[PDB]
Amino acid sequence: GCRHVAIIMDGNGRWAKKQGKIRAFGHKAGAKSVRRAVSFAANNGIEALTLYAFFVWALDSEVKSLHRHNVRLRIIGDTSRFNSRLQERIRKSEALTAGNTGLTLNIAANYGGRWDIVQGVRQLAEKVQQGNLQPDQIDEEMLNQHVCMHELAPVDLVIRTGGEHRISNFLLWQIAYAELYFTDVLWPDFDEQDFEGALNAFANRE
Amino acid sequence: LPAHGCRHVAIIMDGNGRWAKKQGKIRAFGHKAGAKSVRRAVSFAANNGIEALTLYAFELFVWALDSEVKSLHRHNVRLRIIGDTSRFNSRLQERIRKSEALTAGNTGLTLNIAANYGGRWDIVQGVRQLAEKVQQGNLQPDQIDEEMLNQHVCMHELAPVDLVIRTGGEHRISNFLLWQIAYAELYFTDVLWPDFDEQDFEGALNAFANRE
Repeated sequence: GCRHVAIIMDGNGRWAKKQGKIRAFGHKAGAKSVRRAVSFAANNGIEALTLYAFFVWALDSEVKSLHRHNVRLRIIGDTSRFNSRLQERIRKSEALTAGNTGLTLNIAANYGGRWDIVQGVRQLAEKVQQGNLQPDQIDEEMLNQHVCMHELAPVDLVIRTGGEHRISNFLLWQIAYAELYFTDVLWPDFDEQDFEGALNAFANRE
Repeated sequence: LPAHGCRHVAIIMDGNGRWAKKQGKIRAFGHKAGAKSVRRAVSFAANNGIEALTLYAFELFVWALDSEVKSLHRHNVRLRIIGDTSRFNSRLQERIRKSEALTAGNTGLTLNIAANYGGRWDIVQGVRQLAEKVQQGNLQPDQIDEEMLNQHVCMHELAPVDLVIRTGGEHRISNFLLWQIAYAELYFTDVLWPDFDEQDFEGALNAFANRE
């Protein structure tokens, strides 16, 4: 009954080094593993897939395919300091797919869980400053409404590949009740079997 | 300073109910065994250089506060209650006040007991404090950053949480610490809280040391 999976994709670098290859080769294999995880999620009725790299062209090449697959693409994180061209391509890719009803694919870029919260806080603070909001009126529901992804199903499952047992300032507010699944498998090795293994762990919690 | 490199440990103490059920006893017996395991873990932490231990109990809190406080004070433990205590009757609130004041000067372990606590709530009360200052005119919206919000959430004056331990088999935070665990090692063991002892605790610390 897994609706929203988030994944910390760790291990690209150690994978390259184990293969006796340069760091870039690990990334090439990482992108493959992303494609395969995105397909797996859409094929298995998962509503949202949120990915954290722990892109310049990765966007422009892959977007039309995602669109045709009825995938809704979103970038979460601080894109404000990205160059204005890349910001505009992100913007276009988002608007192109915004009406799609299949898998929502969130890519975290220059994202942090504390930053995420702070952005919502600044918004509420702005409302307070202009008299439209009393301090004592602020509650979890309200703050929940201006942290990223508040319009999607709650994060059910966090997967972290690569062996570390940490959130590392990924989603924080959102993972309050999420199943947390850690595997030593390196991200480029992470396949459909590993993904399903994580999904069952969620299943066997309940 | 200590070799395991762990300053602040937080524990979700789960499994009292299952423990009791395994032995054909009602829940209250698991709670009794669990209290014993709290004392044992407080002692272990104090004797192993840990600066702060933070416990999440996953009206009975009343009894505990009474009997345990004197023992804590005599072990030079500094007791703090984190969580929404405004809801409590003015007399339980009072016992909390006195317990804190009595042990505030203590230089050993700082023991934080989470009562009516939630991670999101913790964040929200910090945001209200900032909203207050905004409304007063003292604070500008765009001056709010992470470091500032950090200074308004529970336990900001103590070392960051290095290690979260959850006993009892589940692999989730359950709205325990959220802001504060951004960088913490997360350690899950199947051991039920009443059975969780010094070697289990030592095992978790060693795992933290080795995975750093």
